[PDB]
Amino acid sequence: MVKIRLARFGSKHNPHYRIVVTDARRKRDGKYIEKIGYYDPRKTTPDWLKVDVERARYWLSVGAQPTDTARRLLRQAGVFRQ
Amino acid sequence: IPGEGHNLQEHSVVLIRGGRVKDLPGVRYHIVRGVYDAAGVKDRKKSRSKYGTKKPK
Amino acid sequence: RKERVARLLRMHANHREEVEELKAGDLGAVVGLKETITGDTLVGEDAPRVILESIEVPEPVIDVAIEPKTKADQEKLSQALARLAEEDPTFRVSTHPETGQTIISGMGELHLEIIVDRLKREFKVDANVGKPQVAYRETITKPVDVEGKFIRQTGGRGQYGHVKIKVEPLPRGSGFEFVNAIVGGVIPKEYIPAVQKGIEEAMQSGPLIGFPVVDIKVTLYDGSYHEVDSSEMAFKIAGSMAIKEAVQKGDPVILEPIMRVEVTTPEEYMGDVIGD
Amino acid sequence: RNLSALKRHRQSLKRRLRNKAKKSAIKTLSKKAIQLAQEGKAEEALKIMRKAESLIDKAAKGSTLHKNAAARRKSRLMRKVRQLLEAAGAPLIGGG
Amino acid sequence: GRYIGPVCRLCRREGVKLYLKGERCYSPKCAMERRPYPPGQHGQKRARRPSDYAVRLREKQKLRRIYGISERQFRNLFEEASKKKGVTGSVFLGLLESRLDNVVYRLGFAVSRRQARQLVRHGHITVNGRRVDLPSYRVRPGDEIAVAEKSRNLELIRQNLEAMKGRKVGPWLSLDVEGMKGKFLRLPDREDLALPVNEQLVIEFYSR
RNA sequence: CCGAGGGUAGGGCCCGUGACUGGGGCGAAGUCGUAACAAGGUAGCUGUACCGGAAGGUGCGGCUGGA
RNA sequence: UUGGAGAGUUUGAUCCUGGCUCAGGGUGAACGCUGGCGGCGUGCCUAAGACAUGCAAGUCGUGCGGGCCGCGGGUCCGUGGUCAGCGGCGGACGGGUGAGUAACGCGUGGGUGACCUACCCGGAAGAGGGGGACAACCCGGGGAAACUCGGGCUAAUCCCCCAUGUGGACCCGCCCCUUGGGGUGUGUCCAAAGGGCUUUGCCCGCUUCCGGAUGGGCCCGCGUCCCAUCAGCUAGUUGGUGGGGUAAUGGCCCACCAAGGCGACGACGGGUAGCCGGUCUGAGAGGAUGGCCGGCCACAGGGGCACUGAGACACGGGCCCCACUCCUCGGGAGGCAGCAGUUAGGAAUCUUCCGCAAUGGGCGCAAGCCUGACGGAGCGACGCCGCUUGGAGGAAGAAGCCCUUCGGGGUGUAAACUCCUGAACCCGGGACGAAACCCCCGACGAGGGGACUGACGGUACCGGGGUAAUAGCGCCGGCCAACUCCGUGCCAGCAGCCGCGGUAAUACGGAGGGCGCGAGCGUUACCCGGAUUCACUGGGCGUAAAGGGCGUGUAGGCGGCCUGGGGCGUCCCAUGUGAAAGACCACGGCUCAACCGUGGGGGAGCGUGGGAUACGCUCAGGCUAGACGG
Ligand code: SF4
Ligand SMILES: [Mg+2]
Ligand SMILES: [Mg+2]
Ligand SMILES: [Mg+2]
Ligand SMILES: [Mg+2]
Ligand SMILES: [Mg+2]
Ligand SMILES: [Mg+2]
Ligand SMILES: [Mg+2]
Ligand SMILES: [Mg+2]
Ligand SMILES: [Mg+2]
Ligand SMILES: [Mg+2]
Ligand SMILES: [Mg+2]
Ligand SMILES: [Mg+2]
Ligand SMILES: [Mg+2]
Ligand SMILES: [Mg+2]
Ligand SMILES: [Mg+2]
Ligand SMILES: [Mg+2]
Ligand SMILES: [Mg+2]
Ligand SMILES: [Mg+2]
Ligand SMILES: [Mg+2]
Ligand SMILES: [Mg+2]
Ligand SMILES: [Mg+2]
Ligand SMILES: [Mg+2]
Ligand SMILES: [Mg+2]
Ligand SMILES: [Mg+2]
Ligand SMILES: [Mg+2]
Ligand SMILES: [Mg+2]
Ligand SMILES: [Mg+2]
Ligand SMILES: [Mg+2]
Ligand SMILES: [Mg+2]
Ligand SMILES: [Mg+2]
Ligand SMILES: [Mg+2]
Ligand SMILES: [Mg+2]
Ligand SMILES: [Mg+2]
Ligand SMILES: [Mg+2]
Ligand SMILES: [Mg+2]
Ligand SMILES: [Mg+2]
Ligand SMILES: [Mg+2]
Ligand SMILES: [Mg+2]
Ligand SMILES: [Mg+2]
Ligand SMILES: [Mg+2]
Ligand SMILES: [Mg+2]
Ligand SMILES: [Mg+2]
Ligand SMILES: [Mg+2]
Ligand SMILES: [Mg+2]
Ligand SMILES: [Mg+2]
Ligand SMILES: [Mg+2]
Ligand SMILES: [Mg+2]
Ligand SMILES: [Mg+2]
Ligand SMILES: [Mg+2]
Ligand SMILES: [Mg+2]
Ligand SMILES: [Mg+2]
Ligand SMILES: [Mg+2]
Ligand SMILES: [Mg+2]
Ligand SMILES: [Mg+2]
Ligand SMILES: [Mg+2]
Ligand SMILES: [Mg+2]
Ligand SMILES: [Mg+2]
Ligand SMILES: [Mg+2]
Ligand SMILES: [Mg+2]
Ligand SMILES: [Mg+2]
Ligand SMILES: [Mg+2]
Ligand SMILES: [Mg+2]
Ligand SMILES: [Mg+2]
Ligand SMILES: [Mg+2]
Ligand SMILES: [Mg+2]
Ligand SMILES: [Mg+2]
Ligand SMILES: [Mg+2]
Ligand SMILES: [Mg+2]
Ligand SMILES: [Mg+2]
Ligand SMILES: [Mg+2]
Ligand SMILES: [Mg+2]
Ligand SMILES: [Mg+2]
Ligand SMILES: [Mg+2]
Ligand SMILES: [Mg+2]
Ligand SMILES: [Mg+2]
Ligand SMILES: [Mg+2]
Ligand SMILES: [Mg+2]
Ligand SMILES: [Mg+2]
Ligand SMILES: [Mg+2]
Ligand SMILES: [Mg+2]
Ligand SMILES: [Mg+2]
Ligand SMILES: [Mg+2]
Ligand SMILES: [Mg+2]
Ligand SMILES: [Mg+2]
Ligand SMILES: [Mg+2]
Ligand SMILES: [Mg+2]
Ligand SMILES: [Mg+2]
Ligand SMILES: [Mg+2]
Ligand SMILES: [Mg+2]
Ligand SMILES: [Mg+2]
Ligand SMILES: [Mg+2]
Ligand SMILES: [Mg+2]
Ligand SMILES: [Mg+2]
Ligand SMILES: [Mg+2]
Ligand SMILES: [Mg+2]
Ligand SMILES: [Mg+2]
Ligand SMILES: [Mg+2]
Ligand SMILES: [Mg+2]
Ligand SMILES: [Mg+2]
Ligand SMILES: [Mg+2]
Ligand SMILES: [Mg+2]
Ligand SMILES: [Mg+2]
Repeated sequence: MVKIRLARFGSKHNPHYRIVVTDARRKRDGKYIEKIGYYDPRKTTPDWLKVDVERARYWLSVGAQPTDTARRLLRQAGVFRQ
Repeated sequence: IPGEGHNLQEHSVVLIRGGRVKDLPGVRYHIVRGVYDAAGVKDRKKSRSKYGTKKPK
Repeated sequence: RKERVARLLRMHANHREEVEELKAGDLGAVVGLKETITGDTLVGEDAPRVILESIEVPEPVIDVAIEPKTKADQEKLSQALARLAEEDPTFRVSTHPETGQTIISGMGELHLEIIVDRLKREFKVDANVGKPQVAYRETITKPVDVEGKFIRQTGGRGQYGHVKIKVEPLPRGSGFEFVNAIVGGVIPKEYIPAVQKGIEEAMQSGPLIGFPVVDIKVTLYDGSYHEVDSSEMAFKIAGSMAIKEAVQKGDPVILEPIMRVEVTTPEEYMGDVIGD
Repeated sequence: RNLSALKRHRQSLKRRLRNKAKKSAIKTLSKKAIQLAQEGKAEEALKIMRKAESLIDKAAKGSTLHKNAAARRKSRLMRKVRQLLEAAGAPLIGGG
Repeated sequence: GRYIGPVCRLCRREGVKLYLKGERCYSPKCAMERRPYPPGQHGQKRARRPSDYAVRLREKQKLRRIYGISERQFRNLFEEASKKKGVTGSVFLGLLESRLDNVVYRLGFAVSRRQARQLVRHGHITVNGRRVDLPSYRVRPGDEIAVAEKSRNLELIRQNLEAMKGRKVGPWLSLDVEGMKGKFLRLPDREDLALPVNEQLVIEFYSR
């Protein structure tokens, strides 16, 4: 089923994922449906996380599944806040 | 076979590189000195890299 | 070249055993080298790149001396051979230390019959030869125990070197052995290198026919010194006298070179051959 | 030298079996109904074409047939029995 | 690494004092003021007309040799200036000048660029509060270039700051001594800097 | 029924190799003549034909890049 | 308008034509000499040859029944392990390779009224009744093994029947639509399954149907290499009616009927090649290329085939033939183009390493299990970037060595020598990457609170102490930057092209000196460049290579003056598409840089809509200067 996932970019000891919407069956760093944010887990910049929170709400709405630590980033930037 | 004096003979195992010799029509290759059963030139000093010769003392 | 000792084995009578290491003085089968052949020397990556005496010994057997005749072209003979000391490394061009001539060693009567011939009919070489093949050696028959004194304290200017060695006969072929049995420092640590420079040099000429003395063991066990007088050139010549005198002492004689000879004859003349 | 891939095989055989069997009966009855329409034999053809109708869709419940194929299989059985009976009517009972 | 050799010969070849040695450059023990001819067996031999190529070649080695910079890193900088906007000559010198080991020079913390190199390498400098030991560091306009205070109590820095009390530093620079810091105010204009190099020639050397 | 492929038989293309034979290129100092370049000592070239150790010559016609 | 250098070589000399050669940039490179540190990349181009050994795909006791080991005692039962079995989902993804393929294969843009899509998400309705089978297990043959054979018991979310029919399916008729799209009526046909806990209530499942999302199938236009010394090809061949098959169109397959279909706009054949994003070069136009990374394709020893299934005609599933190899007489066994590794071939190409900590994937309520994907580490100057081998002072200038007109010149501030800094090493501390899942509060939601876990790694980095501490390679006639002595005497040798060497060689060999690069420098091989030397940009043909021996004419190319219709080309605006990465510009993160992130700028090309009408096209009408006729 279609998914919201971290698609690793960057370099060695330089993670910079690309929180992304994609078919479960892909390669991790493979063609995705749409990009809807990023993540620099090492917080090396003022903004180590952005999310088109509009879209994550769309994708979620039609069955997209967040990963166990993709909700974490979706939560923290309040996609679920009522 | 480039250099002054060699050690090649029948059954010498050898490595060839491109490059003709203008004077010997029909010759179109050179033996890489210093590889396989091709020795470097004894007592060579200048351009030793091109002749298979290692650095002296 | 670098190589990758992957696994390490021990062959038993009925199976192979994989070990995790192989201590020195032991031996076994390493799996993983690709470009290594027999006689090659292997050392650790971070380790002094020595070459163990693996693969060795020739030896040249016929001694023919070539006098450079006349005289301002001696350098082309010494350069002809630098073309021949690489095309054919079986032979040796060596200057006799005393009498001072260049002597073309070799591998038989015929080997110098081609080199001294090609030398002339291709390079001209203003030079001529005799010459024999008088290429014997020298060794002792019994263990000798002597001294090696060299003292000149008649003016203050240096010259004291004391050496006492045990020179025994070695089994024929083993070459030359040298052990340093100095107990304490009755001779200094720095005088040990160049006291072998007097022994090894005094073996190059002999006591009966003046030919290289081979196949003996030399145990240096004693010797005294003077602090002021002892120079390194006074410990070299004390080992030379001692050895030229030691070799001379306990029964030395002439070891001649033997040939393994394969004569390929028609059978009609076999007896003419054999008897002769 | 292993697996539950072999379990899959042991399993796929019983499935295949159970599938082949339904499929047989389908064809047999379908053919049989059509034959009985060709001479029609009106009452009986439909009676039979019904058992076929029934076995076709029942097959399409499992992994046997695709819903579209059973739909396909069904269309053709009907248009055959009917266009057949065409040569001499009396089409009672029911399946029209 | 760097040229790391005899340097007086460099200058004699160039036929022009490059100031590469520090204090002796101004002394009359300098080699150029003793022998203003090129090094080796043939220097006092009457020169023959240089080729257009020779000229560009020499003019470039000049600029190169001044900054003590690898032909690799040089070329790299030069290429970047060609890609960069507007004038190449200026931007090249500019980019040449923005080198940390060179900023440290015109701020006279050291006498020769070689000396400044080691100064940068050994930890003794600091850009903007943090320590920076990379002689290539591109100093950008607006930064703070100090001796790191953990080695301000040091004989050689003292002696060179001592000699830098009231000398005007180029217009693009500001040196507060005692505090031993500095600031890269702006990047140099062309006319703003003299060096015995016709810039246009280096450009033409790479256009061959 | 079709069906991997096996077999039988006959063809097409390609590659390598072959007694011997054809001419081709190259190769510091071979043998014979001297066809061409000066009207080159018979102007030259030419398509063709026949001839002749060889270059070549001769017929017929053509060209001037000849007189 | 950020972009464009040429040189040597035909002659006695000239100008021209013309080939040859060089300098530049590039590479999955390799070979010589040489080699200190680190980072990110990257590393079988050949035999899609053959492979030893280990690992690369499983998971659910919250679907079911079981045998053995325990833990409370009354041979009992509960329980949780555990091993297979039945059942379910996965195993069609992920990972490898480029052999085949000149094709709807790929690229780009469209069509599907001709179609599928498990899990995930929305909306509707349902879960009632009965029956049944096979493994495990108990019994019995054969084997040196693979293992299998037969007789009987049994559970379920396994299998079947009956019923319900929200609904869906098929035939026939009608209504709208227009290729098989939505609707309606009568006939007929079709659903289901339980488990759990804290148990009058939620949780995970099941059933039919409708929509969404995602992923696909098939079709069509246009683009995609060399040979015409391959010129004609075609019998399922082209079309049609009927039928089979499929999720679905179709000659996809069959039967018949028709006699078609394709081709100089290059069919057929032969050769070569996976294609693309991109990569390299280039002023551009162009050329060359497809390794790494992303997308599609194809293939899984050579072949054929189907089964299961939402999906495969399935790399680590099945069957059969072949080749090869293997274990000990019936047979069996194997499939590294997964990860490492061996062997062969080759100029050449890596560790049988570490970890699931993270990211992603599979199953699972969850704890969790698995993951050679992946995250790391190792080796290789393969590549790129960074850094070191010291800094300042130090003589009209030591020694040695080179040159000399014998005065002197050169190496050269170079060294020594003084002082200063302090790569290495040594101690001390020591990470970011890791906050979720889970637990508690709330309501198992929103929100808050708490805990656990790091392969790399005692590494980066930070603190303190701290030693002067690798340099090599090419080249010095001209092109082309760098000159003298000796040796040698058409020898020995150099050589990229012109050419050097025949006794005074800046061209060979050494030396001293010099120039150029520098942990590299050179060589060979290949690509683009210079080559306006295939010329679209941007060339030529009297004598340099080049006008067909000359007509006539087919196709094709091109085409006078005026007016109007259409708008095909051409032009213009809008809109969709032109993935990501890359390249570019700006900003930032690793001490810099390489490398890496964020943001921007977009264009060619096609789809659609809208517009213009000069020129080109077409249609109509008119002319007489071209052309033809009297
Ligand atoms: S002294 Fe300074 S300036 Fe004079 S030559 Fe030597 S380095 Fe150049
Ligand atoms: Mg040999
Ligand atoms: Mg060999
Ligand atoms: Mg040379
Ligand atoms: Mg039957
Ligand atoms: Mg099926
Ligand atoms: Mg079905
Ligand atoms: Mg300190
Ligand atoms: Mg350029
Ligand atoms: Mg057949
Ligand atoms: Mg056949
Ligand atoms: Mg067969
Ligand atoms: Mg004549
Ligand atoms: Mg004539
Ligand atoms: Mg004549
Ligand atoms: Mg004439
Ligand atoms: Mg004639
Ligand atoms: Mg005759
Ligand atoms: Mg005649
Ligand atoms: Mg005539
Ligand atoms: Mg004339
Ligand atoms: Mg020219
Ligand atoms: Mg010439
Ligand atoms: Mg000429
Ligand atoms: Mg000439
Ligand atoms: Mg030319
Ligand atoms: Mg390969
Ligand atoms: Mg390649
Ligand atoms: Mg195996
Ligand atoms: Mg089990
Ligand atoms: Mg499956
Ligand atoms: Mg391929
Ligand atoms: Mg083809
Ligand atoms: Mg096509
Ligand atoms: Mg298409
Ligand atoms: Mg039962
Ligand atoms: Mg029913
Ligand atoms: Mg037919
Ligand atoms: Mg049909
Ligand atoms: Mg049909
Ligand atoms: Mg067909
Ligand atoms: Mg017919
Ligand atoms: Mg082929
Ligand atoms: Mg291929
Ligand atoms: Mg051009
Ligand atoms: Mg790829
Ligand atoms: Mg195949
Ligand atoms: Mg196969
Ligand atoms: Mg294979
Ligand atoms: Mg097979
Ligand atoms: Mg399934
Ligand atoms: Mg397949
Ligand atoms: Mg599989
Ligand atoms: Mg298979
Ligand atoms: Mg496999
Ligand atoms: Mg492998
Ligand atoms: Mg080999
Ligand atoms: Mg690797
Ligand atoms: Mg390997
Ligand atoms: Mg994991
Ligand atoms: Mg995980
Ligand atoms: Mg592992
Ligand atoms: Mg590391
Ligand atoms: Mg490195
Ligand atoms: Mg190397
Ligand atoms: Mg002087
Ligand atoms: Mg001197
Ligand atoms: Mg002097
Ligand atoms: Mg110095
Ligand atoms: Mg942490
Ligand atoms: Mg609660
Ligand atoms: Mg430590
Ligand atoms: Mg420190
Ligand atoms: Mg100190
Ligand atoms: Mg020093
Ligand atoms: Mg060079
Ligand atoms: Mg050059
Ligand atoms: Mg020059
Ligand atoms: Mg002289
Ligand atoms: Mg000679
Ligand atoms: Mg001469
Ligand atoms: Mg000379
Ligand atoms: Mg020379
Ligand atoms: Mg030269
Ligand atoms: Mg470097
Ligand atoms: Mg070229
Ligand atoms: Mg150029
Ligand atoms: Mg250029
Ligand atoms: Mg071109
Ligand atoms: Mg050409
Ligand atoms: Mg043109
Ligand atoms: Mg031309
Ligand atoms: Mg002509
Ligand atoms: Mg002509
Ligand atoms: Mg004509
Ligand atoms: Mg026409
Ligand atoms: Mg017109
Ligand atoms: Mg026309
Ligand atoms: Mg239009
Ligand atoms: Mg893009
Ligand atoms: Mg920065
Ligand atoms: Mg971007
Ligand atoms: Mg008209």
